[PDB]
Amino acid sequence: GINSQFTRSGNVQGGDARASEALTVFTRLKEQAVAQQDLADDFSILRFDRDQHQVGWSSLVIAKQISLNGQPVIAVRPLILPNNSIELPKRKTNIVNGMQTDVIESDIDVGTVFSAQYFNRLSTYVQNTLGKPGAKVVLAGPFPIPADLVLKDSELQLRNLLIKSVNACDDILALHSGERPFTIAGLKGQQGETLAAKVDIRTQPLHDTVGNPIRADIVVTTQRVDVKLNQVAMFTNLERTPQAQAQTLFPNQPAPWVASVVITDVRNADGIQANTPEMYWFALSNAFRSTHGHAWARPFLPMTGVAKDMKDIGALGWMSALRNRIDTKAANFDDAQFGQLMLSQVQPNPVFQIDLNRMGETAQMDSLQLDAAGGPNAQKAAATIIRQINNLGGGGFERFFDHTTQPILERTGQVIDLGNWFDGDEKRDRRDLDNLAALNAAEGNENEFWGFYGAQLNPNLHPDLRNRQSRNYDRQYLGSTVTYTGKAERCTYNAKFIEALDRYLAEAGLQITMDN
Amino acid sequence: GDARASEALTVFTRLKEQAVAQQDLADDFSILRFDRDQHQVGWSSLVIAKQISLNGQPVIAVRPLILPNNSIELPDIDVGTVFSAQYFNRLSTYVQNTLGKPGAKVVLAGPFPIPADLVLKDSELQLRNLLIKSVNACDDILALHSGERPFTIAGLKGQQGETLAAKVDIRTQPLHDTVGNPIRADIVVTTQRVRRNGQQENEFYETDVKLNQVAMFTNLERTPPAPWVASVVITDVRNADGIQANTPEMYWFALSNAFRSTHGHAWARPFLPMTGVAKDMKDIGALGWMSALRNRIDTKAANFDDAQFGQLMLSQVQPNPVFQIDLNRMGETAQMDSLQLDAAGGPNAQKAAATIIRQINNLGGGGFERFFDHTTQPILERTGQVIDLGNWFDGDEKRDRRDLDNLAALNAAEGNENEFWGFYGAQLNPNLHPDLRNRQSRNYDRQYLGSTVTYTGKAERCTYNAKFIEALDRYLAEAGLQITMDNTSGQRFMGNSVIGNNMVSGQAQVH
Repeated sequence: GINSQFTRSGNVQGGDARASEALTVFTRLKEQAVAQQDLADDFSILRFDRDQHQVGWSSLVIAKQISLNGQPVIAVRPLILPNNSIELPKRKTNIVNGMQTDVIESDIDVGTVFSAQYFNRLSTYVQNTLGKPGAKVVLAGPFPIPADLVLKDSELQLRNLLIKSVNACDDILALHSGERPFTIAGLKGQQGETLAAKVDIRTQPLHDTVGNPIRADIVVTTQRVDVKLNQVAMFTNLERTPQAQAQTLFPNQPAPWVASVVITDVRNADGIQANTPEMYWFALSNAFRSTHGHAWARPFLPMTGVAKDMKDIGALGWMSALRNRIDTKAANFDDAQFGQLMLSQVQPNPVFQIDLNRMGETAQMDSLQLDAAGGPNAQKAAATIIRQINNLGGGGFERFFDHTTQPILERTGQVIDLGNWFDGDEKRDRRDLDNLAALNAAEGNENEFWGFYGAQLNPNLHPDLRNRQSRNYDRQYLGSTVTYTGKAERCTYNAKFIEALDRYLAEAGLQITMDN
Repeated sequence: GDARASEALTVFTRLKEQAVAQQDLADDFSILRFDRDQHQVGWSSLVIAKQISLNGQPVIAVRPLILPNNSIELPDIDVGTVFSAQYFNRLSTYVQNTLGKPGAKVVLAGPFPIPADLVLKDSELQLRNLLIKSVNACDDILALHSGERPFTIAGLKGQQGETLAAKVDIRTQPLHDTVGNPIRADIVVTTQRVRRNGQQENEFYETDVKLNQVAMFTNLERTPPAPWVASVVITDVRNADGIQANTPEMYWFALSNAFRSTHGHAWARPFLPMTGVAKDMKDIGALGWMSALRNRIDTKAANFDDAQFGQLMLSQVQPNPVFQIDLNRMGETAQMDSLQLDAAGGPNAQKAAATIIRQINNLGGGGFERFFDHTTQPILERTGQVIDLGNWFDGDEKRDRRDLDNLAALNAAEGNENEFWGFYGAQLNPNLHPDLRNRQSRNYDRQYLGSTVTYTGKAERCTYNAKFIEALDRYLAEAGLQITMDNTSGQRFMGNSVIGNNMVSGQAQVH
């Protein structure tokens, strides 16, 4: 280089600030926890400087270091530490318009940093540090640390994150060890303590293990008889089919909207500690129950005296045979008239989809879902998912349908970015923009709403341009204080998949009763 | 008595003790305390000493660290005025006798005044950065006054086939120098090398490729065509953190980089409204108050699109930007800005021109005399402005006092007359003593923005010669610097823009 050309008698800056603080606080928390017998000291925490290995983001790893069957095996869980001080170079793409060309520069998320080369470098680093070059390396699901967090004032959440990380490492190591899978037959016993569902509606968002908010309008949960089993949090979105609008301009001698349910959080119970595929599917089975009594339409019911311009059903007036916002806030806000309005505005059957996260708290399990919907490793993922479902059920799940005949889920080629925004006192998830809220904010102006919808969905537009337009529209609404954390891909389950999974669970034993 | 000097000495000795761990730098310097009590002198100081005896005759080098105080009488003298002539003479005597080696020279390696408002108890890393940069500059100046190979264009290649590139970034958060003082900067031009080896074994790794960055903003002056004339004021000229040596060639490379903004009208980008923000005092609509109609254009509305904006510019501001620069007498590059300040005109103007010509020619070796001489015309002219560096706090952060330009004053004071022109006159007038206009400018600064503003130092604005920068760029191009651009500035057709060239005015008038 040129710094060594002159050999000046001075060294400025270090190039690493947050990693040292994180290592110190993590060592302090580990020592405090092991002092009072909270965690076994068998596991170790390491450090991975970004400069010393030519990597984008410095991420510290958690390792268990337990062998198996006489051969060495290592299980590692990453923990990325993005830093605002260091800004890695952006990504440039070229778009041709007319005769001219333009360059769009887009920021680099945390998902794109965790490349295969990064995994290989971390694997070789941990192999060299732990002195077992022949060990087998597995991952329990990398999880970023949000940059807004302050290290000196995050005791409880950091301790909980460490505990969950070591639990996940132990769980993946045990799964490689091949324990006994938990079938539904274990739940049922001599006592007639049948399971139950207490679906509930929420307004304030749920919180991650760190503090990142995630939007959740309806939650479905499983109880015994004190004891909880599952909790699936998800909200409702509306989409417009091209044929419905066609039957509005050019009529002919259905409904103008379709209802979509987006699963966001699929975590198991707080009380339970282990995390296994059978837990994941037993929890996901509850994501279909919300359709009982059309309960998924509960958020669309008018709020108790609260305007909430991001959830006004009057936007349906802007897109209908009639015009103007519907004055639902009058004395005619009764639940019955809302019932006929829903009967004649949206179809009575929903569609299920999930914003699968490549770097969520269950990113290891979401990765299987992404591979099951496309890419080179597709058939093997289908075999794994079907065999996991069979192990859960214990019966002939292949009879209900064949994986090779119909796809498990479709990719749909959409990207949803996760973030948070500040309003009033409590922050909310970025994913509150939706389409109904955008239509309410636009208060008409067909062109603006159609442009926003195209910005979210356009097969003929470059993905980077679509992301930039979505970011611009996000900044336009709900203020200009949005902060982005990660990226997720939205994929829709096939109807037959759930329609057979719930039936198979019922055949194999489903002792749940709900009232609505 | 002077607790500030004592605490500064103690904290810097503690940093020295924690820095001799061999983890950085080397033990070759010393720290001296020149307080007001010892000598008949004003401000106190904490100076550095580094002794080198090339060809015998040891030459002691210093970089005074002025120590302003907020608990004693000021003598409204500023940091620049106190260090005029007697401060340096007393400091030279102090370093000559007490060091134990009488009969030495001094170089004044870029004196830097620390802000008085900062408390030193909880500012460890800023002071460590200041100390390391001070020692680095002190050694660097000795790398100049000894006889050494200067930086060249061929050094950019680094004995290999490496290519350079430049880019322009628009920011909102002001840049920060070594100390916590902020500098107004919304256009940063960064020049860095680009690896063309296939981009392998480093995915999304920044490495260290930044050569140098220049930070500048845009000011709108007025004339008695388009009335408003654009102006670009270069504020920060510091090079990238990867390099640790500050040499004249880096400075001239940065100045050459700073010109690469008129391409694509990049200086007009900060004037572009951004959707979703109504922060005011930066909107372009203020020019409407000075147009034929007395109204503000609905800038944030949907009717104001990119094509309409590109109209407002051709209709309103002349499309050629003049280049200004704020020379700092007590800044980061003070030892280098003194050359241009002297070349502005004075007793040493000819010597300054000769040495600056020699310095710029010792960069490419292509004969700068041919492209542009020095006796023919001056290089830069002072505009008479006494603009000064301060700090003002709002929204839970600090910002630089330069944020109040002409456009900001127009936005803040609305379409009213006799007060915007009053502000412009207080900024500069020939027919009045500059002290009164400086007081008026301070009053206006207290008026429009918050009264919590504090003042740190004094600078001097100057304007570069229009064709000198062009000659410099032509030199850099012919010497050989492959610099690549991109982007640059709805698209419905608006006039030919070329048919007006041929008017064939005047008929034949045949008898």
